Amino acid sequence: IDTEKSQQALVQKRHYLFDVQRNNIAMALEVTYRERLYRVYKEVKNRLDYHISV
Amino acid sequence: MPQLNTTVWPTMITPMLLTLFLITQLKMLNTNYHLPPSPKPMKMKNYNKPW
Repeated sequence: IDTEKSQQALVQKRHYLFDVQRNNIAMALEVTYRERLYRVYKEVKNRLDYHISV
Repeated sequence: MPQLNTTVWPTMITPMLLTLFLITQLKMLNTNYHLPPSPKPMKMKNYNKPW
């Protein structure tokens, strides 16, 4: 009985798998997005400092 | 020797043939020995966890 009861709660917990995938999705998305934001911020800063330097 | 008196042989043969082959064999057949109680504490067809 209890072993089946154990199997009940276990499968009940199965939903963790999906949300973790979701977590990586939203994470990696903002990563590439913010990485793009700092790529563009760095590159324009580079040209800006280059001219003011020379 | 009375044992040799062949006049009264069937009255000895018949009831023996009755009680040795029919009655006693039955009174045995009623005596049965059940197999011992063997509570199996290992029998669980649980399919693989569903997955």
